[PDB]
Amino acid sequence: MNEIYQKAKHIKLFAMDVDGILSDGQIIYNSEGTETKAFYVQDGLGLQALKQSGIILAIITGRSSAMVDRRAKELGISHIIQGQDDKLTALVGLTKKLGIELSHCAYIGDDLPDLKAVREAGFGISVPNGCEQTRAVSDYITTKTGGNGAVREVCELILKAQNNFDAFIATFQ
Amino acid sequence: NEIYQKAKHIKLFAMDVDGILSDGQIIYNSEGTETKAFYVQDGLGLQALKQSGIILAIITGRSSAMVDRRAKELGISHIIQGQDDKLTALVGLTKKLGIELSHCAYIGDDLPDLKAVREAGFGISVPNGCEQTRAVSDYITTKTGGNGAVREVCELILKAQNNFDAFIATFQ
Amino acid sequence: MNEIYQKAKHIKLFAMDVDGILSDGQIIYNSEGTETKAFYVQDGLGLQALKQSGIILAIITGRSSAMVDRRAKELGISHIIQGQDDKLTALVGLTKKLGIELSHCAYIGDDLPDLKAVREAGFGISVPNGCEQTRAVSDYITTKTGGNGAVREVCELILKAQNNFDAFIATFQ
Amino acid sequence: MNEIYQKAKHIKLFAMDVDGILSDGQIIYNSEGTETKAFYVQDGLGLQALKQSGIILAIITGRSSAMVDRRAKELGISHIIQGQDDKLTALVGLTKKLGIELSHCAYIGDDLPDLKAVREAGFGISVPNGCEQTRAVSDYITTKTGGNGAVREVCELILKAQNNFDAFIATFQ
Ligand SMILES: [Mg+2]
Ligand SMILES: [Mg+2]
Ligand SMILES: [Mg+2]
Ligand SMILES: [Mg+2]
Repeated sequence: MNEIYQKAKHIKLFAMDVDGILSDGQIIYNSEGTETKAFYVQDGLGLQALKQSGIILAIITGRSSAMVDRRAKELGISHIIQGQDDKLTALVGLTKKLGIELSHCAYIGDDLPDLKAVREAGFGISVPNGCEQTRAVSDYITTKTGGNGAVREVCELILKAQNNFDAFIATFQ
Repeated sequence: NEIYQKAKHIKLFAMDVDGILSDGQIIYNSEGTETKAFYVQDGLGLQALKQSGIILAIITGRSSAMVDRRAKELGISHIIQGQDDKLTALVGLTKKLGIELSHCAYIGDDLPDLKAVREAGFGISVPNGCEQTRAVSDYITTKTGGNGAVREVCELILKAQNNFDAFIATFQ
Repeated sequence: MNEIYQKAKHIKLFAMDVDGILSDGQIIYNSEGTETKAFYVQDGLGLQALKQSGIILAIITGRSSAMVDRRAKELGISHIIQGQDDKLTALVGLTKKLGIELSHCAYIGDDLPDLKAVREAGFGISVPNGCEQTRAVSDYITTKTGGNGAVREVCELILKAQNNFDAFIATFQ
Repeated sequence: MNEIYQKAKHIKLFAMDVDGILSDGQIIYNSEGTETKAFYVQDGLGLQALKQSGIILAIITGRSSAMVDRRAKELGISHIIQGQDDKLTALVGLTKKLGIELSHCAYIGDDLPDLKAVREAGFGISVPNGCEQTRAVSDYITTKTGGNGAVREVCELILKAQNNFDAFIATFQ
């Protein structure tokens, strides 16, 4: 632990990849030209509690979709960078816009495009379903899988390492 | 006998939706539609609980036509949507049905479900559920949510009430 | 173990439950009131093969749906019985219509309403995902699960029992 | 795990089955006549990397749908054959239309229609969800299942055999 917690303690921004992280990775099409994407419910409460404890939420995704716009809005995710292959540059751009540093950003991804941003963020996360190279470069690997609570699990970890986890639990107790 | 005694006197069984009746997936498409999946074997269990005289209810923080439909075809008379404070709703039910909290079962999977699982006469959770709800529950299912969790529990309550073998005999 | 083949060798009618057998048990709804159901692709080739060796196929379900009609018609399943509580009566009513005895009927099912039909058919089949009572009265239980190959495997098993499997494989070699 | 690298060394075309390879083999229908098919995100980045290494791509499937077109175009798959059960016929047709030896063709599939093309290609591949006959005929079985990164797995494998794996990764480091 130790190193993980200090990295997580100084986080002001959590920035997410969509496919493989917020969803399990299925790109779903149908015979009328419609697209579908699945998200996990427990991820929703975790993100909410990070917003309310003071952390700014962001999405950086290489694909563009309405489903992502619809989920981000309802979740209180504030910055939505769609159609962006270069994750680092978007993350650096938010850092200058919000007036923080890479060291104050947490980043979670699952594939090669995320690699630099996971490497250069203060706290870089990946998932079991994530590829070999991106996992080698991360400060933490989740126990749960993309679209099955990987985000929630890291939400609770940042909350713990900020001694904010009990405030959150107690509102339901 | 710990679990069987708590369940022996259930007069109403009430349920969370997402994570319980579904595997907790929330599905959206590019034309503004939402989708939810349920498990067939749950329906049979729930219907069997109905027939023995147990009242059924749903209490969920989200809101959808899918939940109305499933509940209608399953004889679920109390459908409470857009409601995150599960314990107030359940107590609201308890009183207006003329029953007690000790005669209530409630199954749930996340923190909004905590207090209701704690205060319900028979509190239930699931493997996929979080640790704080689970620590507070009288029983945990082997099968996951949207995978027989509810059916398992339905069978549990019937056995407790001397009603399982007779339900089985209807299909023999 | 080998009592299994004598049962399988005189099958002229293979009748299937739908949910838990042709599907994994997911009943799917949406906000426009639509319903959806998933089928396994490999089950097709196996029902195609049983139909070719001269076996007549049937579906008995306590549930409606045009999805059943669509899948059934693409596999050439002639007899489709939907909205049926009592499967055993449906099955028997179907044997009288044909020149068939219960002994020449195979039937596969996952839950209690399938119990009598699985028990009285000459070759009753169930699945790892079926309830306990239905499994304890079947003559065979599949390795693969509903909507994941249960049907294909039992299709292969009957073909082997009727000396039609080896000829069937060969056509793809 | 050594015979595989030489077989793959000379591949100038990777051709693919759809159902059971690019998807998990679910065939999805709803009550408005709409068919749905699911794909895997990490496969795309695998395919475009191959295509960028100078390898032509192809699909050969027994079914027909708008989804396969939408996905194939999206991933730069130029040769798309639909409504064809003779996979070995179609592939040969492609090999001679493009002027390439069959020893240079890699082909992946899950079931019996695929078995001849798998066996006769310079690099035939199957997956764990696939049948026994087609598995026993393949040069390589994937660890990852159809619709869950099987295509991505082989994609990287071909790159490693061709000495383009390192250059592919560098672009994200
Ligand atoms: Mg991703
Ligand atoms: Mg829930
Ligand atoms: Mg069934
Ligand atoms: Mg196939």
